[PDB]
Amino acid sequence: SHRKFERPRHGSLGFLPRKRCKRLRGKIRSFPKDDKEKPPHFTAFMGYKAGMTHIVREVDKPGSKLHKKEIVEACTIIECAPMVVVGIVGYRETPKGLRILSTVWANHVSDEFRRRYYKNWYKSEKKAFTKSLNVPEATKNCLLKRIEKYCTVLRAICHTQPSKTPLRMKKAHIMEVQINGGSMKEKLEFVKEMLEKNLPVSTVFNPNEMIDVISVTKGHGTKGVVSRYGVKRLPRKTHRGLRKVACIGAWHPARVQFQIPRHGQKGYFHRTERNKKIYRIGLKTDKNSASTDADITEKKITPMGGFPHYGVVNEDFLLLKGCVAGTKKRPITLRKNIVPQVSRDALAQVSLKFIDTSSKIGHGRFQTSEEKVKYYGPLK
Amino acid sequence: VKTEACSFSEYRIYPGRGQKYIARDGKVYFYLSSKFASLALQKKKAAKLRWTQTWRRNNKKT
Amino acid sequence: TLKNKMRITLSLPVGALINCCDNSGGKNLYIIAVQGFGSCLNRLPAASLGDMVLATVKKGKPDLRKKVLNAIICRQSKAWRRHEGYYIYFEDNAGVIVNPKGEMKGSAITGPVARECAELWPKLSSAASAIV
RNA sequence: UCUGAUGGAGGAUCGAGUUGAUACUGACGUGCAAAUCGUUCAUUUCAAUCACGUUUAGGGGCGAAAGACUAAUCGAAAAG
RNA sequence: AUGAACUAGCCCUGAAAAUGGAUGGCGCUAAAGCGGA
RNA sequence: GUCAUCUAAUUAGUGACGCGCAUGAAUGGAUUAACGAGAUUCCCACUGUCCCUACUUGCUAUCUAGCGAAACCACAGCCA
RNA sequence: CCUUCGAUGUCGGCUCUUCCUAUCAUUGGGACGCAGAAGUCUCAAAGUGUCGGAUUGUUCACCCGCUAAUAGGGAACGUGAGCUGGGUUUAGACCGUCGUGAGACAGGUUAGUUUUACCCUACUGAUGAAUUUUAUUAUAUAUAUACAUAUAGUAUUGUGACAGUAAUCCAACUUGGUACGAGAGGAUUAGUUGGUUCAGACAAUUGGUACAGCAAUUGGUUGACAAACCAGUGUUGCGAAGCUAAGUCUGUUGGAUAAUGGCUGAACGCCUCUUAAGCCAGAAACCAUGCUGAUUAAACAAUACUAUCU
RNA sequence: UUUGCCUCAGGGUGCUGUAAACAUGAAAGUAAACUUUACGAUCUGUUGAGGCUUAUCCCUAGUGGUAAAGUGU
Repeated sequence: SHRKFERPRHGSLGFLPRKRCKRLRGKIRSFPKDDKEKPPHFTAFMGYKAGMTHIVREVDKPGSKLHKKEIVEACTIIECAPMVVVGIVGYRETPKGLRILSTVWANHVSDEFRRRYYKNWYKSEKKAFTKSLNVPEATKNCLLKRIEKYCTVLRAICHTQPSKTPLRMKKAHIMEVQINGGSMKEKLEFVKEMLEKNLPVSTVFNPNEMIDVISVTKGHGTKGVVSRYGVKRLPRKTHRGLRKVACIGAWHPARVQFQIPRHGQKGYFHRTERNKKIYRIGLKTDKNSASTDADITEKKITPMGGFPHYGVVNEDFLLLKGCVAGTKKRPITLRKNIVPQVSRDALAQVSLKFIDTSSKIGHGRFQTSEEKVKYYGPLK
Repeated sequence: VKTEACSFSEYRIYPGRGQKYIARDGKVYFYLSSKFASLALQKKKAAKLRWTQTWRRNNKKT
Repeated sequence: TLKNKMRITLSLPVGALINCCDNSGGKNLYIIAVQGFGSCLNRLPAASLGDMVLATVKKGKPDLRKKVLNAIICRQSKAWRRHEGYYIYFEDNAGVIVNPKGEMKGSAITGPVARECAELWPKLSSAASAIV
């Protein structure tokens, strides 16, 4: 018979199977739809999760109970050292999907890039990408002309530079960033110009821009159905334990349905979250990356004492409004929105007044070590 | 940046950090951390706590 | 007349005994229901600062007892975050008795009143002495 | 008649031990165990508890009575 | 060549149930359906 | 059952009413202080019983070396 | 009385999922005895949601209240090797009535052991080879070739068939005291700010947590101080880190349609949305988009380097 | 897997809350000598001290180390 009382099901069936992700790197399922009018541009980037802080900003929402007050917002810091563009891939449309015509490489690729091709780079003799980089410019241009002739989707292979980060991992993270923009010829030329140089975050994104983040959630091993699906605990009197689903199906069908919550892996899932706004693109060069016009204090983003479990952000970075899936040191893919957003929130110009850099270990009371020593005075 | 002052300790509270407690009489207190809130809620006087700025000033030590 | 309360941490579920903090005659309010609470299977209806609740009086004037009457929370002991960046809380839970329309049954409010409640209910703010 | 001591009665009270077994309808339930384990609980000057000895034997015994018990066997034991 | 009223073939409405589903299945309409020869 | 009371709300509780299916006097009637691991309703205190779960400790589980059963079994083991 | 009496665990609730539509609300329509507001009848529609409590073992009921709504049902009266055991339904016992009696009682009451999964499958997660009578949406300098091409190892970047899929509802204010109305009242739609329920994350802050760590302290013990130690974590404050919600962040737009309203337009000189041909607009539905998986395709591509090799 | 990493140390950042020792130092008071000597919970100074801080905190071309090369193709 029917349920006495209705209530919605536990968890979403759209994120099944809740199995471990194939890879650690976030992977774009689909790039934003190409608009032929816009000039050619990159659509994606990759950084590493450094940590989180909070900022103070002035709201500009008329009719909102906040409006003219200064509110505190949680922000995630993503260390975005420039990538290197190393290759070009052309895709053509076939009834069986996208088919690669060819991928052409740059003349020089870093050992950081070549490391990704090895499980034991240290004891190998690093012969990868050694004799295929001496191809003549004639055949390179032939392949490029064929790509321009027949391909409809252009992507640029680019790789991160983990040496610029505090990461222990040395092999770079490689992906392909789809070039959205003008004609095929314009895309080809756009990527050919910067076929070997650095790609900073500033070229890909702008401040106050809404983006999407693709990354693998924090892992938790096997978790019970209570913590994995949110099912209700059984009463205290339950004979064989209470942390389980009581009925895992009706008598018929004489099977367990795939919609029934069970124990299993929790976390380490691939998630693509939409609409994280960029609050600031901090530059490696400047000494006041964490300063504001209402702060005028000379300070950088890294909190007093380092980013816990991460290190120090010595490179370009971006300050993302809100939270982002993954642990510290996790590679995080940033993607342009599938269609440009025109909402008030997406179009707003954030003007932050203060960026916190107190210690995130313990309860820090100082923004700078100079301030701490000034307050305490001389010691033993 | 305009910081406030703790009521138990004298430490400066930067924005987005502390917590407020307003008493039965309606007068407000600001506490930097859960520790200071804990002591103030057990009604420990900061004057008798050796590490506090109140104690330091009271023993002419600053 | 503007009901954009902005979410406040839910304290005071159904069955809470709070003070009256007004001169209506009642001494405490026993929360019976929370206005606007929808449907959720085992969820207890719970109230926040500006919320209107249904309550009965368990101590006070007999003409106030043994009846269902409206109340508005004014002081909440559960710490809640206001967007300036800090957390705040009172010690007692307290609400005043009001007409369904929202106007106070009494004439004065004893202790402080949260600013969130005050801007939601103007005549209650006018009756209030200290707004915090 | 009242007040203070003294005195040390009672199938008096609390409570370890002993003797039991209220609840968790806990554990265990292919047990450590054909009745145990943990916590909780009842009981302790008396109709109290224990030992050994001794008497009552099967349509019989014995029963502060549940058809209880009478060698893991009882609305008629066990053996042939 | 007009207007009616009947008649009876096929078709349609009347025709709502619980796992996903059954002219046996695919499918079939210049039938691979219906009534004949 | 009806009327009160208890609650915001009472097939519960208590107090009354009594043409009582089918109450009633050692088949004992009515009432009772004290007593109860007896049944029941309410109140204060209290709390993870619950809103609504989270974190944590031991012993298992888990992997390993060693040791090593049993129940069950026509044949077997995807569905409409 | 067909199947089960060499046993299919017999009420309810709790938990959890799925399904139906005879739709309660939400979407978009048609009618009205339809001015407005509210409402009633009715269509397409099952995407989303259908609550907190008092009494009762209860289903049902009936009240209190919130709600947008508190619709009705199925799945062995879904669900007892999932629980619970209040009821029913053994043995103790009490009452009433019946019986000479032993005893009976859809009459009431009280107390009364809830066993087993390590097997197969299903489901949930986790490793993983092998795959030629196999595969190909090409490969070759405006030009041939299936009479062809394809080794294998590592490794990266991809393709993405197919399967799953997700958001939902509300309030306040403005439009507006406007349209409408004799007044009384009083919208729709759009916009703004919020919020519920749900989903996916996260820990800057707040809170929780403690067999990191410091400190205090009771009893005991080492002659004392110091250092400790024992008390199944001795007990207390605070308590980083890490987990964590009660805390924080995020949650699209296209196509093609249904109902319905229409266009042109015969049949049928007129008329007719077509109950012919030919068209249009159109819904929380549908299919995509987006998201998750893809040893779900025993799938495949491009690349890098190489194995005496050819 | 040798501009790496592990280790310990130094530094940072925090947590706790001022270590041991010493003082013709204080201390409610007490007792014992012909104005000093003993006992004393506790307090003070040196002392925001001391301890701890990655084991899943941060920095350092700081110390020491970085091991046999076994299997498959």
